[PDB]
Amino acid sequence: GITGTWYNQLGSTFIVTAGADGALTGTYESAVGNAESRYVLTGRYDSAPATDGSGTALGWTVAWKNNYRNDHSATTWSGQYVGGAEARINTQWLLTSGTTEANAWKSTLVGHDTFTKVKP
Amino acid sequence: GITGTWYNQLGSTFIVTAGADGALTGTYESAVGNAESRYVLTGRYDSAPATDGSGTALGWTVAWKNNYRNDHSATTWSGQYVGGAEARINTQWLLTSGTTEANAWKSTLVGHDTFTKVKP
Amino acid sequence: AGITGTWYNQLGSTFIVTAGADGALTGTYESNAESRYVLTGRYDSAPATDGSGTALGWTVAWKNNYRNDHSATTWSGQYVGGAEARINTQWLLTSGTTEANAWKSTLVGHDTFTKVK
Amino acid sequence: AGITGTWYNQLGSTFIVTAGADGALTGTYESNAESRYVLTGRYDSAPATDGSGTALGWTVAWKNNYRNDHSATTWSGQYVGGAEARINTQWLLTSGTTEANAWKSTLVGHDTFTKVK
Ligand SMILES: O=C(CCCC[C@@H]1SC[C@@H]2NC(=O)N[C@@H]21)NNc1c(-c2ccc(S(=O)(=O)N3CCOCC3)cc2)cccc1-c1ccc(S(=O)(=O)N2CCOCC2)cc1
Ligand SMILES: O=C(CCCC[C@@H]1SC[C@@H]2NC(=O)N[C@@H]21)NNc1c(-c2ccc(S(=O)(=O)N3CCOCC3)cc2)cccc1-c1ccc(S(=O)(=O)N2CCOCC2)cc1
Ligand SMILES: [Ca+2]
Ligand SMILES: [Ca+2]
Repeated sequence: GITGTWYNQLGSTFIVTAGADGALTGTYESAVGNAESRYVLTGRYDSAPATDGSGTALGWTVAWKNNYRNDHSATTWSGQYVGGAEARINTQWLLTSGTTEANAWKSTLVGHDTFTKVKP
Repeated sequence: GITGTWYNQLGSTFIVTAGADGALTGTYESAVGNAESRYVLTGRYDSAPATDGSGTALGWTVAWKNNYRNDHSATTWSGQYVGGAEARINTQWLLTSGTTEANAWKSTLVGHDTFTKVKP
Repeated sequence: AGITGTWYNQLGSTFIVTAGADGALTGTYESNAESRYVLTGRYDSAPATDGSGTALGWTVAWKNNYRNDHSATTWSGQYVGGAEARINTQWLLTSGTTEANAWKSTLVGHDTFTKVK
Repeated sequence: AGITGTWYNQLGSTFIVTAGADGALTGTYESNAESRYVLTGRYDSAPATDGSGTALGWTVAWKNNYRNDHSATTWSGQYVGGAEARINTQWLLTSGTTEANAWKSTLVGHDTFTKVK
């Protein structure tokens, strides 16, 4: 149920393939751009989740460098997939920027994204 | 400077290859076990970091399933590599477990790991 | 301003707070008497006038006269005024643990509070 | 118990706190007078007696008589007693933002506090 296209509340889109081995691969597009806003993503998911109605744990990373831009940053999303008629991926994320040592204390933003199969 | 073996304060070891394209691949071993405690990891890093003395942003994911165990969970680490004589990868992480909807509010642990090239 | 009163999150919890002129937040958090806990925090009592939210934070230690969970939650966020006022937060819930278990001491999450249930 | 007093973190900040019998934390955070801010929080005033830490949290809004950063930090953690006493924390720093910038409103980090600099 994970493979395909997902949309969050900020207008971002990612397109992921969930491999039988637990790999996540695909692309993440930040809301504003087209090709210039598309970045590689890779991650992992639980390919044998519980059958007790629990979600499926997963995570992925995007480094914000592509052939157009480099924001010297990387975001990781950690969350779970919840299936059904209104499938969701509920996540929390950490965005770390490369900083000097003096600024390391303010290197990392935290937030939360909810992804759905249809645009908000 | 990222490729190789790193150790954190909990006794965990990971071994990563940083690809020229920005890929991170390797294995993460939780402290206690041998093969039963080794898990696939994948991630991304900034393959063209700033040259102003800033760290190199990166992130990776481990899903805690292998051929021996499955904890129905996944951890993402977000941080930066800092080079030099005492190289470090400074991270913050999110560990999400698959949960029922009723328990989703307590699905995600947060913490921090510092990795060095030598065992603590 | 706009913060004093009763707030409700998505989980069905009730946050009753007084925002003092001095930047203090005081009140109670109900997550029945058994479920009511003291809260105290701080807010920016002179926020920007450029349309930005009002930064704030508070803590609940999960001990009252009835129960003790040996844990505490802190919420960090901002108040956003207007017709559909909100307090948008992220929180950290730390449990007392042994040193061996300290790596898994802290949960993270997010709550949105509104003025209506 | 063991919490009242002065604490120092790895960044050179100074945390001066009184832990009240009722579970209250009050004091000041210096991150000079210009750099001193009010703090208030809560702690578990009847912690477990099994070797677990004592859960606590506090907030500083970064406004004082000299400066206002339109932001607030909450620390969530636990006190660990003994010869080498510590308060181990993780924190959230939320800045007031526009709604457009709210996705990047909140920094996360960690501080360790000790009784000696
Ligand atoms: O794409 C990014 C990073 C996006 C982080 C998104 C975070 S991950 C967690 C959260 N979830 C999301 O879906 N989005 C956010 N930055 N790009 C921006 C740039 C930019 C432009 C050029 C360059 S450069 O060519 O390398 N250049 C810079 C220095 O001068 C010369 C070299 C680098 C960066 C400029 C402005 C804004 C962005 C940006 C910021 C936020 C988002 S967004 O997706 O968060 N956003 C969508 C629109 O509504 C607001 C939120 C997207 C792009
Ligand atoms: O390996 C894991 C998950 C590790 C999460 C580590 C987190 S990531 C963030 C932080 N950084 C680290 O390096 N470590 C921690 N769990 N395994 C444990 C199990 C276990 C055993 C069997 C199975 S099963 O076969 O699937 N089985 C379960 C149900 O019954 C039938 C099926 C599943 C899980 C049991 C006990 C403990 C662990 C565990 C927990 C913590 C760590 S640790 O690395 O955090 N740790 C090292 C030792 O000192 C304490 C900390 C390692 C393993
Ligand atoms: Ca930026
Ligand atoms: Ca467990």
